Amino acid sequence: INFARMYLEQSDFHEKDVCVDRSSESVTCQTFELTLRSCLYPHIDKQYLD
Amino acid sequence: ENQNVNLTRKGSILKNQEDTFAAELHRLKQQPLFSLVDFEQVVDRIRSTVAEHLWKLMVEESDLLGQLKIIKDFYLLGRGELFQAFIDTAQHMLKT
Repeated sequence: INFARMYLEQSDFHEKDVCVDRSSESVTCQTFELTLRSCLYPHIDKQYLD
Repeated sequence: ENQNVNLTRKGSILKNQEDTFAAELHRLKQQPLFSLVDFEQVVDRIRSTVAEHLWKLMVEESDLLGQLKIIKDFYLLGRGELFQAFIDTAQHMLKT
């Protein structure tokens, strides 16, 4: 394990997004306040209620 | 919307067809020329759906018939004998 970590695990360390783009469905995208109310506010209200 | 503000979260008259009308509006946006005819057709379809749901709400949910019966009895003096007795009792008060 020690030699693996120092040499082999050292060698094999090739261990090298919210698309908020309205462009796709701008006509279908809710208003910023409407989008907030429908995605965040309902969840916030649910947590508050619980 | 104003009624759903006071009424419990009763969904849109168009419910899932609201998105369908949104898609129609997107098609209108995709139309190269603005046609008043097609826009009016879509508006009338949405209007008709909303009007049918509103009529259902008015008659079943808002009991238009009960209110009309009340209006007949009171506003139209449907309880004519009742208003007659009321007049008979109140005549001395209302003569002055």
